[PDB]
Amino acid sequence: HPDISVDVLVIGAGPTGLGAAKRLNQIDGPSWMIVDSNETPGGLASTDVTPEGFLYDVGGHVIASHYKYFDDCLDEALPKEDDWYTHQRISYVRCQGQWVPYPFQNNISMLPKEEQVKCIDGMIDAALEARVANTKPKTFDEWIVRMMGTGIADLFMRPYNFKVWAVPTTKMQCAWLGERVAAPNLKAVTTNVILGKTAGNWGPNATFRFPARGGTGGIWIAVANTLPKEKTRFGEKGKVTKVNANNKTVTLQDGTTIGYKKLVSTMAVDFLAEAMNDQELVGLTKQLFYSSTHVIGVGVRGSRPERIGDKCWLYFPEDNCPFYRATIFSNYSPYNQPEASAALPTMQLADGSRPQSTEAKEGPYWSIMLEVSESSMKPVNQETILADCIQGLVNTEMLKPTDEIVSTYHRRFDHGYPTPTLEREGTLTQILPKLQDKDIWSRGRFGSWRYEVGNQDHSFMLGVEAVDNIVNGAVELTLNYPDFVNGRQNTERRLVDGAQVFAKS
Amino acid sequence: HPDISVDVLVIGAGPTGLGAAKRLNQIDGPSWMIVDSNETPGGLASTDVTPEGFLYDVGGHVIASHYKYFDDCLDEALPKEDDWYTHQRISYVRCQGQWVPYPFQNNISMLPKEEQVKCIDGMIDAALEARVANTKPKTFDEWIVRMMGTGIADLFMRPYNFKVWAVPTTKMQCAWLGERVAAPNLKAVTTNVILGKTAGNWGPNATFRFPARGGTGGIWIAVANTLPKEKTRFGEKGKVTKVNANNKTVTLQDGTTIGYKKLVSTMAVDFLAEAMNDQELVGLTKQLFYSSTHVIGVGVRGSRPERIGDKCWLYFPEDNCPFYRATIFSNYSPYNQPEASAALPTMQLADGSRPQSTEAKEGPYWSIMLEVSESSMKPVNQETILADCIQGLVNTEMLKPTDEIVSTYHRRFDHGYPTPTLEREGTLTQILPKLQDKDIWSRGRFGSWRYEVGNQDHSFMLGVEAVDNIVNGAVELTLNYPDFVNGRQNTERRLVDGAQVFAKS
Amino acid sequence: HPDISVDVLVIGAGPTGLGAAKRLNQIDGPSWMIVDSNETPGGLASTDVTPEGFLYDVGGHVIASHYKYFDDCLDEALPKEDDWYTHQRISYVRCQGQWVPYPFQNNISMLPKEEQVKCIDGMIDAALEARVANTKPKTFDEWIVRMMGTGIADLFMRPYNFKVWAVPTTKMQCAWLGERVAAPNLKAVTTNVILGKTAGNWGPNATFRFPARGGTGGIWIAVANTLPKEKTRFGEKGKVTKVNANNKTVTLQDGTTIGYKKLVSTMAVDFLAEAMNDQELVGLTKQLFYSSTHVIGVGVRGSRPERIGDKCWLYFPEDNCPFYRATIFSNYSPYNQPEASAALPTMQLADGSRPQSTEAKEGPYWSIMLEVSESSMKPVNQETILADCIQGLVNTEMLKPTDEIVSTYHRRFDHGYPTPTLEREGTLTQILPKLQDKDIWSRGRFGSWRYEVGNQDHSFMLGVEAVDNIVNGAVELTLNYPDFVNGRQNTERRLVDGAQVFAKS
Ligand SMILES: Cc1cc2c(cc1C)N(C[C@H](O)[C@H](O)[C@H](O)COP(=O)(O)OP(=O)(O)OC[C@H]1O[C@@H](n3cnc4c(N)ncnc43)[C@H](O)[C@@H]1O)c1[nH]c(=O)[nH]c(=O)c1N2
Ligand SMILES: Cc1cc2c(cc1C)N(C[C@H](O)[C@H](O)[C@H](O)COP(=O)(O)OP(=O)(O)OC[C@H]1O[C@@H](n3cnc4c(N)ncnc43)[C@H](O)[C@@H]1O)c1[nH]c(=O)[nH]c(=O)c1N2
Ligand SMILES: Cc1cc2c(cc1C)N(C[C@H](O)[C@H](O)[C@H](O)COP(=O)(O)OP(=O)(O)OC[C@H]1O[C@@H](n3cnc4c(N)ncnc43)[C@H](O)[C@@H]1O)c1[nH]c(=O)[nH]c(=O)c1N2
Ligand SMILES: O=c1ccn([C@@H]2O[C@H](COP(=O)(O)OP(=O)(O)O)[C@@H](O)[C@H]2O)c(=O)[nH]1
Ligand SMILES: O=c1ccn([C@@H]2O[C@H](COP(=O)(O)OP(=O)(O)O)[C@@H](O)[C@H]2O)c(=O)[nH]1
Ligand SMILES: O=c1ccn([C@@H]2O[C@H](COP(=O)(O)OP(=O)(O)O)[C@@H](O)[C@H]2O)c(=O)[nH]1
Ligand SMILES: O=c1ccn([C@@H]2O[C@H](COP(=O)(O)OP(=O)(O)O)[C@@H](O)[C@H]2O)c(=O)[nH]1
Repeated sequence: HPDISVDVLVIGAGPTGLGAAKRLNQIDGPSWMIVDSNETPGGLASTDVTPEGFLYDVGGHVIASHYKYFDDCLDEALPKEDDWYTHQRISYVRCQGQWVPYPFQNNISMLPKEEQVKCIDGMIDAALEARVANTKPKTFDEWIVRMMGTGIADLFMRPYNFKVWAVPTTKMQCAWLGERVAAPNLKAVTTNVILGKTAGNWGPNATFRFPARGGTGGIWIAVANTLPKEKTRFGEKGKVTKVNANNKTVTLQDGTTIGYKKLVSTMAVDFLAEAMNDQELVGLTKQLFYSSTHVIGVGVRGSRPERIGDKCWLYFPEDNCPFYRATIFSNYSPYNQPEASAALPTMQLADGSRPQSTEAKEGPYWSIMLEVSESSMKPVNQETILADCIQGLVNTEMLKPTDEIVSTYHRRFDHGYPTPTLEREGTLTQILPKLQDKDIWSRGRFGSWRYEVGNQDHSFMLGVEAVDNIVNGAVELTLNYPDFVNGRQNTERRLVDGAQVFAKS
Repeated sequence: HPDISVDVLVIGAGPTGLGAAKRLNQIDGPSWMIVDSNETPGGLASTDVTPEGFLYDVGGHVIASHYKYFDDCLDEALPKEDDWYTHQRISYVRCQGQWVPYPFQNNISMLPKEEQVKCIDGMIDAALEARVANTKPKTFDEWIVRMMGTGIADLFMRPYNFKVWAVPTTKMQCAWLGERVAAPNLKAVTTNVILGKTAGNWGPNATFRFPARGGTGGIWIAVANTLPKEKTRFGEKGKVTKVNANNKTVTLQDGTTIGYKKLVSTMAVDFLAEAMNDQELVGLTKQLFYSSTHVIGVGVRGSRPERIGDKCWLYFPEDNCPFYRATIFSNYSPYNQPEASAALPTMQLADGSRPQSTEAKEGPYWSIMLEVSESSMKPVNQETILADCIQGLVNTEMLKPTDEIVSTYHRRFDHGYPTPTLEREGTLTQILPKLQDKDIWSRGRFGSWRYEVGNQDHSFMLGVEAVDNIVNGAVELTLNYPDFVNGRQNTERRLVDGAQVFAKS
Repeated sequence: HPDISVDVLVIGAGPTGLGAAKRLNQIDGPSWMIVDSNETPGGLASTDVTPEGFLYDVGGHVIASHYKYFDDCLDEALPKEDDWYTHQRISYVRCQGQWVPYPFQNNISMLPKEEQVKCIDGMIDAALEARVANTKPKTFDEWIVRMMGTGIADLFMRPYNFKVWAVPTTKMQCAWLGERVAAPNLKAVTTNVILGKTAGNWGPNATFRFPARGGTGGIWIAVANTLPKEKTRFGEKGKVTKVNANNKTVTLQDGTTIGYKKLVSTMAVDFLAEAMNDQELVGLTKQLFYSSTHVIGVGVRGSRPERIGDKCWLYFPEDNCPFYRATIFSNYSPYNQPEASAALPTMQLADGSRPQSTEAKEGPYWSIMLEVSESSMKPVNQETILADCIQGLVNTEMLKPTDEIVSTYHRRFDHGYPTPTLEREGTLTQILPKLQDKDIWSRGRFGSWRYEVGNQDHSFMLGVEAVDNIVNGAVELTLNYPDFVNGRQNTERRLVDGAQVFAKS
C-alpha cells in the first residue's frame, strides 16, 4: 500500500493541471492532490525576471478567453480592477520597410503598387478557384493559397509560418485552423486598395487584459493560491519520475509513492510514455513533432519611441531577423520593467559597441520580448542567437544603432509548440485511447498536443473538462471538438454551479 | 409558504420528464419531485389496449438510441433477455402496386423503367446544379428538388410529406433532416438501377429492439418504477393547472401548491404559456405549428399472410388510402395481441360487411397499426376515419375483402408532431430564452418543439441534460445541436458516473 | 414593254447602292442602272453646309474599313495624299465633370474613388458568376450585367444606351455588339485602377482618315463620279414611287417605267414594302424598330480653346445635356468650316443672350456637331432641341457662356439607327426571304436593318456582295455573318480581279 492515496491525481500545475484542480476543489467530492516539479506553478505560462528587473513571459502571451469558467477563476484570483491593465489588440506585420496592420491582406495599400497588382491578381485567381472548389484543402499550404492567393501567400503567411513552426507549410495539416472555408474576401481587400486605406482589426471591443504585476505568471500563482495548500506538492518533492499504469501508482523523485484511481497527466505525453516505461507508447509519441522556443528579452533605456508607440505584438516574415514575433512587453504593464528612478548601467549599444560610460543612469525603460523557433529542420546557434536578435532589431528599425541596452535575457524551452503535422492525428488517435484504457487522462498543450486548443484558456478547460468527465460524465468538448468550443458561447459551466448553491442550503 | 417545496420540480412523466427524474435520482443532491396528470407515465410513448386484447402504441415507435445513458436506464428498467425482441428493419414504400425498399430515393431500381427515367433525369439535373451551387436551400421543398430532383419530388417526396406533416413541403425549413431524409447519390442510385439491386440499409434504425410486453409503454412504466414513489405524483392529483413564474409556484388540480427553485417543464410549451397566464408567451407559442395524429388499430384473424411476412413498417405516399404509415405491430411482439387459443367473434369483414354469425372463433391473430395526420391545412373526418382506413387497407392489398376483423381502435392525439416550419426557430428563440430567464427549462417533443431531437432517446436526454445544466453546468447539447449529438456516439454520461463510485468509498 | 430594261436595277445611291453599282461596273457583264431621289449621292453618308459655310455630316462619321475592296474604291475616287487627313482617335466620356477615356468600362481608373469601388465590386460579382455560367445572355441588359456588373451598368451602360438607342437595354438583343461594346477584363481594369493608368486603345477606329474637302459626303460624290453617267439617274427624275414585284417593274415619279431581271433595293425596307403595295410586307416591316437622329451643328468664333484640343468625339451619359455625342468636327479638316479671314456676325452668345455688336468680324472658327436620339419611347421637342443643345454645351463646359455662335444647324433624319430589338431577327427572317423569292435583294443600313454591319464600309460591301451573289453565286457574308467579316481582314475581293486582268489580253 502506497505512501499517499487519492481518487484523482493531477500531475503538473501549469494552466491545465490548475484547471483540473480548481474543478476538483469546487466539486469537493473525490479526494485529490496536485504535484509539480517546479516550486512555482504556471508552466509555460510562467514569468521570468532578469537581475536588472525586466520581466519576460515565455514569449508573447495574450489572453483571449472562450469560457465563463476561466473568467470566473481569473476574476476570483485577481479581483481588484487594478490587478489588470486593458489594451487594444494592436499588431502589425513587418514588410519591406513598412509596419503593415494586421491582418496583412487588408492593408497591402502600404506596399508598392507593383506588388499590390501581384497580390490582387493572385487573390482574384483564388476567388475564381474558390467559386468552383468542391474539395477541402489537404495541407496548410493549400489552405493558405486558396484563402490568400499566390502573391499574398509569398509575402507573409508562407515565409512567416516556416519561421514560427520551423517546418514547411506543405508538411502541416489545416483542419486546426477550423471549419471556415479557405476563400478570399476579394471585395474587402480590393476596396481598401482602391481607397488607399489601412485598417487593423482592433478597437474598443477587441481588447485583452494583462496582469498588473508578475506578468502572466502572476495569474497562475494567484489561482494556485486559492487551492487548499496541503493538497499541493510543488518542487523537487513533487517531481514525478515513474508512472506504473498497471498498478496505478506514481513515484516522486524523493521516493514518495502515490496511489490513484484516475490520473490527469499534464506533462508532455512523450515524457509520460518514458515515465511509464511503455516501449509501445514511447515509439508512438516519438512519431509526434514539436518545435523548441527561444525567448530573447532586451531592456532598453529611454521613454518609449514614437516609432514604437502603442504596438503590442509584431510579425516578421522576412529573413533580416531570426525572430518570428516581437512583443513590446513594456506596453503590457508598467511593472514589467523597472521604474524610471532605478539606475542601471548600459551593457551595450544596439549595434554592439561599448557605452561611452560605465556609470549607472536612470530610466525610464522599455522592453522587447522576442521569439525564435528551433527544430531539426531549422537549427539555432544558441551561442550567437542573442546577438543575432539584437542585430535583427536594428535591421527591422525597432532599435536605432545608438539605442542603449540595459538588460538581456535568453532561455530555451525545449517543448514550445506542438506541431500540427499531417501525421499528428493519425498518431494521437492511437496514443490517447491506449492511455484512456488505463484510466489516464493525458491533457494539455503537450498532454494532448493540439495547438488549436493550446492557449491558456483551452488548457485550463482541458483540465476542467477532464475532471468533469471523470466525475460527472461530461463530454470533453475542448479536447475533441476545437471548432465547436472556439466558435460558441461557453457560458453554462461556472465556478459556482447549481450543485454548490443547493448544497449550501 | 406553499404546501410543498423542492429545488427542482419536473412537470410531466413522459420520456423527457422521466429523464430529468432519473438524473435527479442518480445525482441525489437537490430535492425534487415529478408530477403528471396521468396515473400511467409514458406520454406519447404509452400503449393502449382494446377490450379484445390488441395493444397499440401511439403510432409506430421504433427505438434507435444515440446515447449510452438511455441504454443504461432501459437496461436497468428491463434487465432480462426475454424482456426484449430484436428485429431487422423491413420497410417499404407502396408505389403503383409495388413495394419499394426504404428509402424510396435510394431504390429507384425497383420502379418501372419509365418512372426510373423521370427520377434519374431529375437527379442528373440536381447533380449538375449542385456542382455549382453556393447557397444553401431555404425550404424543405427546395432541399428536396436540389438533392433529388423534380422526378422524385413529384413521385414521392411532395405527396408523402404533405400526407405525414399535414403541411406542404414549401412551408417547412430543411435543417432538421440530416438523419431523417436520405440524400441520394447519383452514381450509387444509377448503378443499382443498371444492376437491378436494392439499397435498404440507410439510417439509424436498420435494427431495433422492442419490449416483449406492454408495448413501448412497458418501458416507461418500468423506468418510472425505479424512482422513489414518494417523489412522484401521478394522476388527477398531479395535474398542473397554474404556473406562477414570478413566485416560482405551481398549483395542481386539487389545490396543492409546489414551490420550486428551478422548473423543468415537459408539457407542450403552448399549454405552459396558458398555465402561466402570460399573454405575450401565449401569443408567441401560437406562432408555432403542430399536426395531430389519429392512430387506427385493426386486429385480424388468421396466421400471418405471406404477402405481409416480416414487414415492419410501410409508407403510403398515394391518395388511395388516408394513412401515411402502417406498422405490422404483431411482428414486434407475440404479446401485442391475443394467443391463438383466444376466442373472438368477427366484428366485420375488411370489405365492410357484417359477418355471417356472432360465433367466437379462435386465432391466431395479427395486427395493423395505422397513422393519419391532421392539421388546419388537412382536415380529417373523425366519424369515418376508421372505415376509410380499412378500405385503404383493401385498396393497398394489405387486407383481402374477406379478411376477418376482430378488433378496432381509434384515438386522436392533438399534439402529434411538432412541425419544423420556416418560422419555428425565429419563434423559439423568442420563447425558450424568456422562459430560461425565469428559471424555467421547457424541454421535450412539445416542451422545446424540435422534431430532429424528438424521439424517445432524444426526449429522455433533454430531461437528463436539463438537470445536468441546472446542477453541474453541463451544455445542453441535444437541445441546441441536433446534428452534433445525432452524429456521434454519446458514451460519456452513464447511469453510474465517477461521482457515485467515489461517494461509495 | 417598259421605257427602260436592265438586267440589274439598283435603287438608292448611298454607299450600299454605289457598292452595287461599282461591282456591276467592274464586272461589266449584265446591263445595269442606278437611281436615287436625291441629285447628290451619299444618303446618310452625305454632308450639309450652313449658309455661313460650316459643313456637317449626318452626325459623327468615322471610317473603319474591314475590306480591301472598299479601300480600293476610296483610293480610286480620292487618289491624292492631300485628299485626306489622318487622325489619332481622341475620345472621352463625360463623367462627374471630368473626362474619362473611351471606352468607359476599361478606364474605371479615371473615376472618383467611390465609383471605382462600385465598379470593381460589380465586376467581381460578374466574374464570379461568369465562372459557373452555362447559359448565354439573351438581352443587351443581361449581357451588360454579366460582362461588366451592376456598377458599370448603372453608372454608364444603362443610361448612356437609352440615350443613343432611344430604347432601354432590356428591349435589345446582344448578338450585335462584338466590335461595338468592349468587354472589360477584371484583372486589367483592376490593375489600371491600382496603377492609375489609362487604356484608350480598344476598337477598330483608334486611327482614322477623313476627307479633306466636302465632308464624308465628298467620298460618295467622288465614288459616284467614276460611274458611267448614262447609267445613273439622280434627282426627282430618279425617285421610285411604285414597285411591281410581280411584273418586275419599277415606276419613277415622272411616270418612267423600268423593267428588271434582278432588283437591289437599298431604300428603307419599310418604304420598299409601301412602294410594293404589299400589305403583308408592310405588317412585317412595322414589327421592326428604328430611332430618329437629330443633328445639331454649332459654329463658334475663336481659335480652338485649350479645353477642347485634339478631342475627336465625346460621349455624354449624364442628364445636363440632351445629346449623347459631340464631335469636334473642325478637327477633322480645316475645310469643314470657314477660313479665319471670313467675316461673320455673331448670331448669339452661348448663354442665349444677344451679341454686343451685330457687325461681321473675323475668325478663326471651330465647330461642334451634336447628336440627339428620338423614338416613340423617347420623344423630342423639335422646336426647342437646338436651344436645349446649346444650353447643354454650357452645362458641360464645352462652351463658355460668352462664346460667340456664328452659325447653327438642325436637321432631323427620320431613319437614323436600325434598332437591334429582341424581335429583329424573327422579323427579318420572314421579310428578307419573302423578298428574295421575288428576286429582290434588299440591302443596307435600312435595306437589311442590321446595325452590326451598318457602317459605310459594311453598307458598301452589302451592295457589292449582293451583286456578286446575283452574278457569281458568292456568299453574302456581310449580310448573314457579321462577326465573320468583322473579325477578319477581307482582302480577297479587289477593284481589279483576275477576271479583268485575264480579259485585258
Ligand atoms: C512561445 C509561446 C507563446 C504562447 C503560449 C506558449 C508558448 C510556448 N501560450 C500557451 C500557454 O503557455 C499554454 O496554453 C499553457 O502553458 C499550457 O499549459 P499546460 O498546463 O498544458 O502545460 P505546461 O507546459 O504549461 O505546464 C505543465 C506543467 O507540468 C509540469 N511538469 C512537467 N513534467 C513534470 C514531472 N515529471 N513531474 C511533475 N511536474 C511536471 C511542469 O513543471 C509544468 O508546470 C499562449 N496562451 C495564451 O492564452 N495566449 C498566448 O498569446 C499564448 N502564446
Ligand atoms: C406518431 C408518432 C410516432 C413516433 C413518436 C411519436 C408519435 C406521436 N415518437 C416520439 C416519442 O413519442 C416522443 O419522443 C416522446 O413521447 C416525447 O416525450 P415527452 O416527455 O417530451 O412528451 P410527451 O407528450 O411524451 O409526454 C408529456 C407528458 O407530460 C404530461 N403532461 C401534460 N400536461 C400536463 C399537466 N398540465 N400536468 C401534469 N402533467 C402534464 C403528459 O401527461 C405526458 O405524460 C417516437 N420515438 C422513438 O424513439 N421512435 C419512434 O419511431 C417514434 N415515432
Ligand atoms: C448618326 C449616324 C452616325 C454614323 C452613321 C449613320 C448615322 C445616322 N454611319 C452609317 C452610314 O451613314 C451608313 O452606313 C450608310 O449611310 C448607309 O448606306 P445605305 O446606302 O444602306 O443607305 P443610305 O440611307 O446612306 O442611302 C439610302 C439611299 O436611298 C435613296 N432612296 C431612298 N428612298 C428612295 C426612293 N423612293 N427612290 C429612289 N431612291 C431612294 C436615298 O436618297 C439614299 O440616298 C457611320 N458609318 C461609318 O463608316 N462610320 C461611322 O462612324 C458612322 N456613324
Ligand atoms: O422512403 C422514405 C420514407 C420517409 N422519408 C422521410 O423520412 C422522414 C421521417 O419519417 P420516419 O418515418 O423515419 O419518422 P417518423 O415520421 O415516424 O417520425 C419523413 O418525413 C420523410 O420525409 C424519406 O426521405 N424516404
Ligand atoms: O392544425 C393546427 C391547428 C392550430 N395550430 C395552432 O393553434 C393556434 C391557434 O390557437 P387558437 O387557441 O386561436 O385555437 P384555434 O385557432 O386552433 O381554434 C395557431 O396559431 C397554431 O399555432 C396548429 O399548430 N396546428
Ligand atoms: O465608352 C463607351 C462608349 C460607347 N459604348 C458602346 O458602344 C456602342 C457603339 O457606339 P459608337 O459611338 O461606337 O458607334 P455609333 O453609335 O456611332 O454607331 C454604344 O451603343 C455603346 O453602348 C461603350 O461600351 N463604352
Ligand atoms: O420611334 C419609332 C416610331 C415608330 N416606328 C415604327 O413605325 C411603326 C408604327 O407605325 P406608325 O407610326 O404608322 O403607326 P401605326 O402604323 O401603328 O398606325 C412601328 O411598328 C415601328 O416599327 C419605329 O421604328 N420607331
